Amino acid sequence: PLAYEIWMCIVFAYIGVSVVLFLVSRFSPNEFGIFNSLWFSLGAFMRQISPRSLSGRIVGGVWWFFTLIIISSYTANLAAFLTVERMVSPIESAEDLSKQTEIAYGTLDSGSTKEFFRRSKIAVFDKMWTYMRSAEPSVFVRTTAEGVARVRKSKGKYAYLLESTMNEYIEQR
Amino acid sequence: PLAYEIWMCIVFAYIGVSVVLFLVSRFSPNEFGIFNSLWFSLGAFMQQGDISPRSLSGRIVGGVWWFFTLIIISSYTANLAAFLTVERMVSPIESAEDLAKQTEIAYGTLDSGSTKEFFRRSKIAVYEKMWSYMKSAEPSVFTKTTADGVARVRKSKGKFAFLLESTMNEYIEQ
Amino acid sequence: PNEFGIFNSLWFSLGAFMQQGDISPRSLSGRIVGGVWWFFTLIIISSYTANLAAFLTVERMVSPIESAEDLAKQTEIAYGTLDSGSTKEFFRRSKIA
Amino acid sequence: RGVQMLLTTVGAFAAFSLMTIAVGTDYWLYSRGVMTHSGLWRTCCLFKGLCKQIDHFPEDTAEYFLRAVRASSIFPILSVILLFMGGLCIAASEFYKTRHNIILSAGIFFVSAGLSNIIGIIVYISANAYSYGWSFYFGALSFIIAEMVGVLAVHMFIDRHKQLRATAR
Amino acid sequence: KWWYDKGECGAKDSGSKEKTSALSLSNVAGVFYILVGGLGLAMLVALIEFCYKSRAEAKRM
Amino acid sequence: KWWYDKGECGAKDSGSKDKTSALSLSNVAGVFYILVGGLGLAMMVALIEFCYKSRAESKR
Ligand SMILES: O=c1[nH]c2cc(C(F)(F)F)c(N3CCOCC3)cc2n(CP(=O)(O)O)c1=O
Ligand SMILES: O=c1[nH]c2cc(C(F)(F)F)c(N3CCOCC3)cc2n(CP(=O)(O)O)c1=O
Ligand SMILES: O=c1[nH]c2cc(C(F)(F)F)c(N3CCOCC3)cc2n(CP(=O)(O)O)c1=O
Repeated sequence: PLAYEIWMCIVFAYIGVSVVLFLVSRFSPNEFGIFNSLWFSLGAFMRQISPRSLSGRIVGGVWWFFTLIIISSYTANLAAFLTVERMVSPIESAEDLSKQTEIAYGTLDSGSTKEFFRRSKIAVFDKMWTYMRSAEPSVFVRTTAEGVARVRKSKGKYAYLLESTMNEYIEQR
Repeated sequence: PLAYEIWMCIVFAYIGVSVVLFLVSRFSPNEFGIFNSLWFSLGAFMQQGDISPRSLSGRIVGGVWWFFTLIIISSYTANLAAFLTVERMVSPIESAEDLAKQTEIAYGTLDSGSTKEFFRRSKIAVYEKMWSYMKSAEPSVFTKTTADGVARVRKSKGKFAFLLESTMNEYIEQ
Repeated sequence: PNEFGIFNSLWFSLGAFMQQGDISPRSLSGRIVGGVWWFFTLIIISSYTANLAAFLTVERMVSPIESAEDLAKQTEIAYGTLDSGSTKEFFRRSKIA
Repeated sequence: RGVQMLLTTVGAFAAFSLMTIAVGTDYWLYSRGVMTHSGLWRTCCLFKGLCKQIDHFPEDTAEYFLRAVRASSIFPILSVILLFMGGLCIAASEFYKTRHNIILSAGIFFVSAGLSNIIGIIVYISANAYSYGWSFYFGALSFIIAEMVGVLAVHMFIDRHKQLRATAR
Repeated sequence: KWWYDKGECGAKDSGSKEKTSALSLSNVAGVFYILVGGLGLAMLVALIEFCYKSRAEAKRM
Repeated sequence: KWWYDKGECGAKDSGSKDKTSALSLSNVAGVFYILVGGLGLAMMVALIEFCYKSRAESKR
């Protein structure tokens, strides 16, 4: 939750505030030391020694409020993910089959669907027919219920294409 | 999630309690300084904390301020959790039953045409309720032209909707 | 040293296990073991907080069945009538969808 | 020495002046059925130009008690009276300082008056249930200056107590 | 038709109950009140204890 | 040709992903901004107070 890229921003801000705290604490002529300042920044990051320079203590306090807001928002966003649990489908549009190749897709071995994909003029469907006609292994199923059992035993790896009415009928069973 | 005005009162109570600490710590040491009193007030304001007092009065001022701001930031946590729970609520409109299930966002059709004749001569009770809403709206939701309905939806910001053909909707979408 | 005792090590492990805490170490290795264990159990008890919040959010969900549209809106809890009677004739000869 | 006392005196004077300006007018602003200003006793709209006393106290017992506190400004008027009494005590203790113990009671009364002013600001904020006027910011800044002047006054008091303890030995 | 559908109340036990309110100050005002009460209590207790300490120091001499 | 290529809109890609099923970033950049601002402010205050302390100590 809350970050897929901003974790590196958190770590970089941690190292930067550690450098600022060491620059304040170890330049006044106790709490000095690069490992001591880094471990005090670690102690400020999570919950559980204090500086007395009254200028880097402001840095420690604003970082301390900063990571408090971070862990509060972390608790809130983790509760938000645990609350709704509305997982979505990976495929939305018709170009998604052209966009990826991990989850496979196929049609029936014989019928007007294969002639539609074969005699198509759209380059997207041309790439679809090139992928399905050169698929390894053969994605073509014999009957409709064989394709239904192929999709139901795929666990999100292979899909089947057919008419919309039959698909919506099987969807309601 | 809380406000933009309670925070100034929180800062005012913070600096007031720091004034209390700098008063009473110098009225009976370690918290003799103004930065010492302000720093202990900051440590009492957050969860964690440094320099432990030993007096009755300073510790009871800390106990007053400290559970206070504990309940405040716990309420901040719960309020932000509630706002993010709001953030992943109900999906947008995707069916006519979604239109029948709500009443906040209004909708309309064209004032004339076989579109209005479809709802007027309907038999499905959902579309019959739709025509009951459109025939008894206050004021009239009907526009004279198509572009009038387009401008009515564009000046709504999520308050009025329009029903039309799918090809015309996909063309005006593009 | 300060954490020479087994109770000292167990007490600092207890302090690192919770949020708050006492006796600060000074070594590289002890502080990095604390940093490994401490953010770990931080994420654990934060997940406990969020999980209990999710369970209490479940605890105040949807009210029980109060209308026939409530029966039509669900499919988990089944329902039935008597095998014969004007009750079954009411549903058989109905006009409301 | 005397420069800090004169700074504390002019800070108390400026705080009392801003408190009087907060009592006077333009305390809050709320768009009524056009905008309008208010000073916790009457409202003035932006016909136009007229003013009227809109401090209507009627339309558990805790809501009625909170409405009774918010009506007629019980907290901030008595807070301003306590600030005036503390300023008079500071002016009486500035010249002919016979006893060195009334300054602590004057500072305690001044800090308690500031705390009552903050409590009255909390009551006036809770009675609002969209922007704010100038006199609310002026009262907040006067609270800041009063807190700083109280810190300076108790600092001068502990310096005088340390001087008395050094001269008595 | 003439009761559930003819009227203007299209709630019909609506699930849409978003109500995106941040926070009321009524949850904050009494907590401010008990804050000010605790602060005044601590002020008066500290004043009477230092007054008794000064009286005992003057009586002990 | 006439509904998709003739049109003045882009591809139907709601954007990066399908919807906002992921991390928030909106408050994150602003709290980063106020952290950088407070960091630079406290850094310049520390610099000027150490300069004043060095000027007081070098001149006794
Ligand atoms: O004229 C035709 N009418 C068809 C009618 C149907 C349906 F009505 F849906 F039963 C189907 N199926 C599609 C999926 O469910 C199983 C059979 C196939 C048909 N085909 C073969 P196509 O060449 O693949 O279209 C025809 O030729
Ligand atoms: O015979 C009819 N043919 C129609 C053909 C079209 C178009 F799609 F442009 F070809 C449209 N529009 C679709 C919506 O935006 C305005 C124009 C309306 C038509 N109407 C009026 P309706 O009765 O309201 O459908 C007819 O009567
Ligand atoms: O004429 C009829 N009079 C009925 C009178 C009653 C009673 F209420 F006890 F008086 C009942 N019951 C109500 C339910 O529990 C079992 C007995 C059933 C009746 N039925 C059968 P229905 O057609 O299923 O209503 C009739 O036919």
